Amino acid sequence: GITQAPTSQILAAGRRMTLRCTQDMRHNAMYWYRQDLGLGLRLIHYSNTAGTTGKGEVPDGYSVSRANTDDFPLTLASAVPSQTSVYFCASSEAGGNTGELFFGEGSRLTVLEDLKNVFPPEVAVFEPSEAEISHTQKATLVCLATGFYPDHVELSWWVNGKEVHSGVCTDPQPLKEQPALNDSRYALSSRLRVSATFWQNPRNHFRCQVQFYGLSENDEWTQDRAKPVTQIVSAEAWGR
Amino acid sequence: MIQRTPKIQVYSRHPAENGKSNFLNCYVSGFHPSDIEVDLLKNGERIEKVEHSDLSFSKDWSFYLLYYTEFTPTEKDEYACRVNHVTLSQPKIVKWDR
Amino acid sequence: RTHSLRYFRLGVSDPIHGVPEFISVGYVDSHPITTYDSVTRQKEPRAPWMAENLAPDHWERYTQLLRGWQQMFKVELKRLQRHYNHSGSHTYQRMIGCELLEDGSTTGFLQYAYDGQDFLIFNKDTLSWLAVDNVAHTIKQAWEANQHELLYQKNWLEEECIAWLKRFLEYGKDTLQRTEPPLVRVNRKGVTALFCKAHGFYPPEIYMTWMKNGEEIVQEIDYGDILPSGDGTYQAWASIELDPQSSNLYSCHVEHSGVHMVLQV
Amino acid sequence: GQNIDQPTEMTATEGAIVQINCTYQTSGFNGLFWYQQHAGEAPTFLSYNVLDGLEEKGRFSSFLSRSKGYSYLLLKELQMKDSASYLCAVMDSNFQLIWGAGTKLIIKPDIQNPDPAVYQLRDSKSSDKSVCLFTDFDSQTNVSQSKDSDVYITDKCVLDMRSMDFKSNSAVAWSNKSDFACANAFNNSIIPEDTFFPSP
Ligand SMILES: *[C@@H](C)/C=N/c1c(NC[C@H](O)[C@H](O)[C@H](O)CO)[nH]c(=O)[nH]c1=O
Repeated sequence: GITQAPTSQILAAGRRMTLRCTQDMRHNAMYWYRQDLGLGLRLIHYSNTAGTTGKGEVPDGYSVSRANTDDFPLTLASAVPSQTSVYFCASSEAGGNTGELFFGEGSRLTVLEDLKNVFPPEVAVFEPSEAEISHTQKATLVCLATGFYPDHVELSWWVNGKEVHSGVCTDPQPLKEQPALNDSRYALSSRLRVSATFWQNPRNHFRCQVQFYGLSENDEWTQDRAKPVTQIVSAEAWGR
Repeated sequence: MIQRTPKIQVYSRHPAENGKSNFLNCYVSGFHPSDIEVDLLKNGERIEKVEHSDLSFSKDWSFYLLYYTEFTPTEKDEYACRVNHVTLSQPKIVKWDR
Repeated sequence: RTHSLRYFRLGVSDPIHGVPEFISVGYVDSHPITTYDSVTRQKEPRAPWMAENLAPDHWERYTQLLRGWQQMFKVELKRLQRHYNHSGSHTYQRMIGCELLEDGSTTGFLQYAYDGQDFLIFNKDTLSWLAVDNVAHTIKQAWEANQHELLYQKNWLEEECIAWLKRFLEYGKDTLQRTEPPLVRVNRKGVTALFCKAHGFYPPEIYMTWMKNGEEIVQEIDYGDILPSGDGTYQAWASIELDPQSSNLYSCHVEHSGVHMVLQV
Repeated sequence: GQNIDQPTEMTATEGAIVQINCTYQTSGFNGLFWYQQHAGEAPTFLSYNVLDGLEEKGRFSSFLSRSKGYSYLLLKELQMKDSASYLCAVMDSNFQLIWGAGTKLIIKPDIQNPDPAVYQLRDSKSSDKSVCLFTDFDSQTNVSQSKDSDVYITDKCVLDMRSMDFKSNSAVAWSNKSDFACANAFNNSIIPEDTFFPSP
């Protein structure tokens, strides 16, 4: 259908970024929106057909091209902090009629004046309360991802080498560890609840995995701690 | 397919009083398709300073145009409108009858 | 007075050199108000009172729309010509619009033509498409399968178009809502014919006819077309042929913008 | 146009009905769209209205009144998976799609057998944190963010053990403070009177 890339990205202010967007549905109309908290989707640029493009509500800092039907790249010539947002590419068979929009997955972009305070998550798993097992015959593991910034994080649970979703509840939003600060680092919790009989099997393996989108090779790093590149941080527990 | 031959009407803006400056009109209408060639004729010869409206569209899908030039009508000056169209095998000449 | 707003599109496959493959212009009544073609690729005003009252934002947005419409119009003509199995150059046309009548009632219409003949005609009350042949029938089926587009069109024709019209009517009221009365005369032209001739009038809507003995409308009247004089006013005529062996008394009757006129000969 | 207005957030109960309102002031109207957007995901098309009245699609219906300038999205027999944002968008006279700020719909699960308790999870060898789990409480319970800046508390989260057709609320609290117990972790929230605190 329609694909957007990359989907998560940290950027030094001043860098040039191009977000890619492609659809093979042969749609004539394509759109770039940014989504920001408390506001409705705001149009950046659009294109009703190949060979033309128009300016949306917030074009400044951005440019597009549409030489062909399939592709609609959004370029930020020189990124600035205010361009941290979630960018959605969308297409429609024709512009301005009743045909709906088909949205790409969204691209999360954080533009930073200084990479000095990017941190990866610390990940830890905590094994179920024995009292819970006795009281409920269920067993809840908890995973915590803490101290990360920015909040480009995806947590997943893994039982015996395969990802699970049943019995899982991950916070929909991360929490600010220090709500006052604007460069506050973040925390995220998740839970995996199983039957006591499943937990009490010695061969059952539990792993909490957290994917972090961070710096890249070409990003300059000067801090005395480890360079916070894109990485997976995980933690595990065995049944008892 | 149906091709429709242009109606051609030649007439002055105001009632023509000989010796008094006026506008000579050639209203070309009802034709289809839209490609058409229109000339106003001065005693048999084409006039160079001729103006015309943009191609116009009628409800019945045909087209119309108005061609016009300023002129001082005299008794001996005969005026005409020459149009060509795909429906026409050779240019059709319509005289201004006062 | 009754007023109307309409937009036409013309598409040509394989046009001769120089001639655009796509043209679109709007009218209010007889006055062009907007134009666009595949050469300029810009929507532009064709009346001073449009340019003066619509910000560049209007022209920019609809230019982008028209560039899209241009492409789609080519694809649609291509599809029609394939289904008709036609070679060479053929035309595709569209007309959309609405009328606001004097009594305050409205009409709305949308239709298509291929090679200058009706092809598809919209009925916004039955929400359906009339097809004139089986090529049109195929399109009708695809179009009618998309109920939202029909609903959308009913709404645009009945509400939005009328709102646009009232708006342009205000913009151009000095032109569109003025009245210039006709100057009317009768001329005699071995057969004699009476010509009733009107000129200098605006709006172009005018009713001219011949009566005999003031009681009956004459059969066999030759009607002239209402023609632009070039100065923004119009002219027209009507004629009858006289019967020397008849004792009929004739008179020209003209109606224009609420005024009636009789010229007894 | 100029304004599209919808409530910031709505909370209803599993199995009930909710009406999400969207009012619009626009210059011209060419139809109104509803989109669903799950958190962290792409909006997906729900409905389009442009003439007056009610149009049904499964559990969802969409209503429009042009004269009043509003529409609602009606969700019947609410399920947890309806938890999402619902976005309103109107096409104006220039066919510009103008988007409302979205309504976040929160759904309270029907907890058939509440058994509120606070548990202490087992310490991790690789962490200095101790972790407390408030769980199996009824959906009317709200969890407050803590007062102590060095104690962190997560919003309640509904998990679904689909195998056993069982749903439960929980919230997590953690700290590295030496003076931090599970018995006091959620003291800033109004918790059920029968909340079970296992002795250490
Ligand atoms: C400037 C407003 C040009 N408009 C224009 C239109 N407009 C009418 C209508 O919006 C359109 O035809 C479609 O139904 C989609 O809404 N139509 C047209 O053909 N040409 C024009 O230049």
